[PDB]
Amino acid sequence: PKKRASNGRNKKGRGHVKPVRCVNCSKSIPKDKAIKRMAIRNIVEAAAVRDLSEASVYPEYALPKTYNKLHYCVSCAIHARIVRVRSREDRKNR
Amino acid sequence: SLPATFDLTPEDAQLLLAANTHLGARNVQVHQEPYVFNARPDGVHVINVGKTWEKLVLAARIIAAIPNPEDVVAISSRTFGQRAVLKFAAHTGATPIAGRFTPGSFTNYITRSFKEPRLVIVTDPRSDAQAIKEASYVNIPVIALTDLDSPSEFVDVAIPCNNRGKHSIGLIWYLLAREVLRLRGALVDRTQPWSIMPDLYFYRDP
Amino acid sequence: TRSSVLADALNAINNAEKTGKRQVLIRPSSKVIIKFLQVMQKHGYIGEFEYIDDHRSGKIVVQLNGRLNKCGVISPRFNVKIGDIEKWTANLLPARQFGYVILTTSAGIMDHEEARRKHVSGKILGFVY
Amino acid sequence: GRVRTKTVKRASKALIERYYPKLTLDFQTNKRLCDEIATIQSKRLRNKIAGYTTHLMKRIQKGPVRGISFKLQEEERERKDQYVPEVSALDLSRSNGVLNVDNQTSDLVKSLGLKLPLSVI
Amino acid sequence: GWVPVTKLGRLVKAGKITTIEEIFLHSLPVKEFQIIDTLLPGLQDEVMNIKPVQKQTRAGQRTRFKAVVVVGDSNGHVGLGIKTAKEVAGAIRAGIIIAKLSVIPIRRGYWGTNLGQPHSLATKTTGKCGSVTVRLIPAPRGSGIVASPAVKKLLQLAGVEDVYTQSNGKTRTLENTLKAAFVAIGNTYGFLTPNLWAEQPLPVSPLDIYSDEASA
Amino acid sequence: MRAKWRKKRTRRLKRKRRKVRARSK
Amino acid sequence: MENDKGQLVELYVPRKCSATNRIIKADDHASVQINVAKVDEEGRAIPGEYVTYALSGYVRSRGESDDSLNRLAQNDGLLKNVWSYSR
RNA sequence: AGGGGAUCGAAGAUGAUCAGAUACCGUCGUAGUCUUAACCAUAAACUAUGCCGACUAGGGAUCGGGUGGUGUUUUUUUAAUGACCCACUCGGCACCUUACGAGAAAUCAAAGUCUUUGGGUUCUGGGGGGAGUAUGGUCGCAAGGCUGAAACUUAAAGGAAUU
Repeated sequence: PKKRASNGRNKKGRGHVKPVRCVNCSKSIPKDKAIKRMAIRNIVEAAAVRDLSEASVYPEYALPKTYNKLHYCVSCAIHARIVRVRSREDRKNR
Repeated sequence: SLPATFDLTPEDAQLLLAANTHLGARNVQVHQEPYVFNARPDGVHVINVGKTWEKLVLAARIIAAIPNPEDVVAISSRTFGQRAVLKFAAHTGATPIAGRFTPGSFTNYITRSFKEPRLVIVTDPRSDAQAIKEASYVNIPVIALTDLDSPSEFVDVAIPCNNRGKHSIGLIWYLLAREVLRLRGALVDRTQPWSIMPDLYFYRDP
Repeated sequence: TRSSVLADALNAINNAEKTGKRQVLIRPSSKVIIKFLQVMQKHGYIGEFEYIDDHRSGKIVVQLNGRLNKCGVISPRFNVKIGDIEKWTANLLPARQFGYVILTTSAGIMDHEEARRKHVSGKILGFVY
Repeated sequence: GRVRTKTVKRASKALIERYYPKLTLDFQTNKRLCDEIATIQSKRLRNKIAGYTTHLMKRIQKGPVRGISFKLQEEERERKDQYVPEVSALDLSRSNGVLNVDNQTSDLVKSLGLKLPLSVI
Repeated sequence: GWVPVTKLGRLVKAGKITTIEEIFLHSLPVKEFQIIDTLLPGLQDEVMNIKPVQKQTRAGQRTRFKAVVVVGDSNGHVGLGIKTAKEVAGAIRAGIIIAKLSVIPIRRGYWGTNLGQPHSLATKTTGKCGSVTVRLIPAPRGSGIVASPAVKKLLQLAGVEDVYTQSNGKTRTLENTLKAAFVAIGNTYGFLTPNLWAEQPLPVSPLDIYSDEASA
Repeated sequence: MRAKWRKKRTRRLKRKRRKVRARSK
Repeated sequence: MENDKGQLVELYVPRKCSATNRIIKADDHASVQINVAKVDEEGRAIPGEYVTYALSGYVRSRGESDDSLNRLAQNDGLLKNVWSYSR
């Protein structure tokens, strides 16, 4: 039977959308069907900022930040544990 | 008819306005309450204090119409108007249902918490929707102190009042306990000010 | 598109009854519904209704008192003999004590009960009960 | 695993609702008092049941808890219901005897009760 | 021994309430089987059948008995109830206690000739429960109750001596048929006939006048 | 066993029998 | 409803809802009865007699039960200026 | 039939793994994936919900347009513009809570105004297989498309929730 009001993923009044490619398994997934997760982690690893600071030209003030978007297929999403099966009561939560 | 002495006197208008019983909710508004009169440009809506007082005694007239002055009960699930109801429960009889409401007090006759009322008052219908819903199966009239953003279902007496405020809820509870005592005749003269103050109904922060 | 003005209008008061309306706005504004409420009001079945007239079709506002349950119109205007008046009464309306099969003849619009008193059969309009 | 079970919990609340001045805050004086009015057929069982009620007298000395009703909680409830504030009566006070209201409020006052104090800020 | 705990139990035990029409007219909340038996002594019990039901689990089955029992005198009071229990005796004894609790009056009239006592229904009535609906058509005298054997004996004790019955859907589901008829017979009073068309003063509830014979 | 395999077997059958008919007619 | 002899057969003629004239069912366990006292000059509420207000559970379902109570108090003269017939 | 022919890539050549692998995993690699002129007329071509017309509980957000409010800004504060705010309206993709109503439920403001059965109109199905097959016509260079059975066989298949 039907599982979601928005059947696949919010494909309503459109009919077709340009598919894209996943970044792990390279699956052809529609634009709105592929989940997009922001990657706003800094260019440096967790903490360790002062370690580069002591060997940093200028009084630092650089703080570069890397931004990226991740396209994941459904199979890779469950495998990466980012999105997990929710209860029927939970399923109506955005 | 009425003796026309039930007008909103300056002293009753002074405590109603100073307690902020006229301010309403935001742009969200249920179209089942045509009691609204204009709004603040910032977003605060304004209710007619005249209609709130007018329909207050209408609720009071139906509360005191019950012969036995102990069958009346009131629900306060939200801890905000907790001690207000005990003042009602201490002045003109009644049994407190303050604090937690047992789910089955209305229908089940075996539970030790089984009462049977003929008329119920609630503060926030959203906060205690269980009370009105359960009471709907025993065909009992109810009273609600709704606000322009609260639903008005399964209620035949809905008091328009502010629910987000100590000065408002405590004062409106104090009033509806005042004329019912006056209408019952325990205060004799209507023009004589009461010796009890709404701040007793107020809830202390500690 | 608009096919039967009476059918579209009559459904609104029926929907009005279902929600308990004492008033409803009807706006095909024709004669064939005007005499529909003339005979309808004759037996005190509804209240006092209002007709709005202007340069175009117009509007109907009816003050209905909440005493009705279900009213309908039978589409293809069937040709009914005198021998089928009692046939239509059994399968459409609760009994012969009440319920009036409104139908029009060459003499005008008037219910089934006095129609068999007329001993003339005409054109079926609907049923009121 | 010192958590008590249901039978001791339900039995414990049965005493204090009518035995407030007998459940002394000392365990030794009421560890055998319960046997005199509660028929317990076990020396071991009668100890923890006396222990639990004694435990609540310790906390009830500090303050009240939920759903107990020991015939004196209502006594303080009917005492703490007449606070009757003397002068801060939220009327003819908290201001210069006049409401601090808005311009739009003036329309509500003059609708039917114009004869009243007013001060639009 | 009764020692009633509810309000309606005290009035009947005191003799204030005589006939059952007062409770039906005022529609007071009543869940006590003592009142119904005392009000109408002449009630007959009937059970259609028993359909076993088992709870599938880790191992084995523990089949219960689900007994549907209808009880009603053939003069205008009938009631229906459904209950499940492990043993047959408990299931049937609980079916009566709830069916008698749910006694519903029926409006009796004619197919329409207006000489004698009521025989059949005034209007056609139906009620959809599950996927089956039953129709009750007024019938000339002498036709009898034509219906399914379970339904026809249900209407035999309803007091109506004849009715024409139409059924739709899977009528094999017996328990769905009576509840469809159970809501149908109650709906029968929900039809606004041109006879009950004058307005009458609304009576005062008997609980208010007899307030002192209530509680305490 | 899947639907397109039913269809592929049937189409193969039509091709063989069409070859047979062409060899005959 | 009447036979030829004269006796009125069939029992418990049901009440009529005050706001909208619908039949209140015996199984309809949502119909409320409202009784309002009367004032006699001095402002004291005399007991014993009330104006009877029968409201069906259909009215209460939509929440307009408060709305319906206005006109019958207004029409009976109990209320003065609450609900204006013209919205 | 040409142009084009970088990546990927039905076939295939291969390397693992497996008892077997002509599959899943890696590397090359033809047709193809791009375009021109002409055919092919198919799909989970789905909102699995035909179109037209009226009525029916509410709330907010969002696209386009319009109206009014010395509304707030935007210069040469100001004349207008432009962005917004407030209030309303029309046409929309539609959401959120409820169920008078329907539904077998999953649920639906339409899947409601269907037993109280009727607004108008087109098309499709009568147990499951056989079989969307045989044959006959018909479009197509073909692959294929449209129409479309029968014999025979079975008492079970199928839909919705539960432990």
